[PDB]
Amino acid sequence: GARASVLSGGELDKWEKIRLRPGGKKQYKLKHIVWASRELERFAVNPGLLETSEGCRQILGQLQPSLQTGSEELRSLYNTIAVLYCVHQRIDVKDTKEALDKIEEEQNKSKKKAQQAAADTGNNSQVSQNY
Ligand SMILES: *C(=O)CCCCCCCCCCCCC
Repeated sequence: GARASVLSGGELDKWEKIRLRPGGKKQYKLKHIVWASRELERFAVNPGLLETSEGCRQILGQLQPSLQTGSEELRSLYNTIAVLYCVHQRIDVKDTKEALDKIEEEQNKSKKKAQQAAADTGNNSQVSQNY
């Protein structure tokens, strides 16, 4: 509308600090911040979510289970949005690889913690014999 893209200069310095490839030297550019935001609108997702780190958390979650269904276009997004969330959490990644994994690995740890409380609910009755 009247203004596109949030991340200001002071913040951009961090966005342009993230690499694109694992063993490459390419970095991120505004072009990507927009190329992604312009996708959310079509992905039934509000572009005002990328403004906050929390907003992205909800986005990646939706595209997560779609990483398989969606086409190559859905893959390029996850790799991008992943770099953003890290920038907002004051987290510095090494590239589009360490970034995506840094988020994918975090979901694996939460999965166990989410299905661990069930134990406290279940009946805990131990028993041991002796001579
Ligand atoms: C006019 O109303 C267009 C509104 C454009 C949406 C703002 C872009 C979202 C902020 C930047 C996205 C960050 C992705 C790395």
